[PDB]
Amino acid sequence: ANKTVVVTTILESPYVMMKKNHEMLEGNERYEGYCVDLAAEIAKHCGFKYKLTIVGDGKYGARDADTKIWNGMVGELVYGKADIAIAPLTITLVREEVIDFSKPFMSLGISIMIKKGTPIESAEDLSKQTEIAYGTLDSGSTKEFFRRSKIAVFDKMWTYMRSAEPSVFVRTTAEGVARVRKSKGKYAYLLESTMNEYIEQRKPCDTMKVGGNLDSKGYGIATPKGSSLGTPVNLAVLKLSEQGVLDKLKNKWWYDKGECGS
Ligand SMILES: CC(C)S(=O)(=O)NC[C@H](C)c1ccc(-c2ccc([C@@H](C)CNS(=O)(=O)C(C)C)cc2)cc1
Ligand SMILES: C=C(C)[C@H]1CN[C@H](C(=O)O)[C@H]1CC(=O)O
Repeated sequence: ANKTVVVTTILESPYVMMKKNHEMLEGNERYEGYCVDLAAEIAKHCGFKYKLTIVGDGKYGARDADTKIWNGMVGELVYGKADIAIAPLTITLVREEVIDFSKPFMSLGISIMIKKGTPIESAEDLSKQTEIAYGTLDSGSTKEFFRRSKIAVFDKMWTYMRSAEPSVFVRTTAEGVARVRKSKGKYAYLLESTMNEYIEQRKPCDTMKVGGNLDSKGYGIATPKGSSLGTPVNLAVLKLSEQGVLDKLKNKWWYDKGECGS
């Protein structure tokens, strides 16, 4: 018999956010955003009931080198705590080895956020100077990209970042953004282009994304390996793409009510 599907996700604007009047509400109704709408669409097209839950440890999914335990949403999937993850979860080799990803539902790449006026146009620009500090989230796919890169510029950047004092790493998107905004052009933040483009359209309208992306990848919906949900979820993602629903949802949550003009 069908059993209610436990969705693991995480608060990250505009993917999942607490409604302002969330306290008056209950269950799935508490939340709003791109991934909330997407979960509704997937569930509709797969014929399942579901429960949105916020990941306990606030993490996306990494493996501890010593203990080999997976944390975050990937962890919830691997250890049987959740049946599906619907979040801006980057498709990576290390994650795909232990869970299944759908086809991607959104494209992104690592990108550069600056406070307007910062004299930086590219990663190379960043790598060749020291006056403007720059960094990434303290863990996640961006940091791993830098840690593992053999590309000259990116190698030089990682070498700088891992040793910079005080730390150039941040714990949350909100923190990286606040640091850009409050550092008077002396901090640039390396983050996924999706969040970058989102932030650029929000007041106080004092940041921007500069240069091309450093890589090209996607977010995927994740299921435990061998789940019966894998195939229908994947097909649902293809369908939503082809029906224009993914485009409509990204417009809805990024641009339709952009706050920095046209
Ligand atoms: C991690 C990498 C292997 S990757 O991200 O999967 N691909 C790398 C390559 C550069 C790339 C990167 C991103 C995309 C890409 C293209 C489209 C989309 C959305 C809009 C729809 N995805 S879909 O699979 O094409 C669709 C028909 C459902 C999402 C991601 C396609 C290819
Ligand atoms: C917001 C976080 C911590 C997530 C979102 N996608 C990446 C991931 O799935 O690891 C992380 C961002 C990043 O690494 O820039």
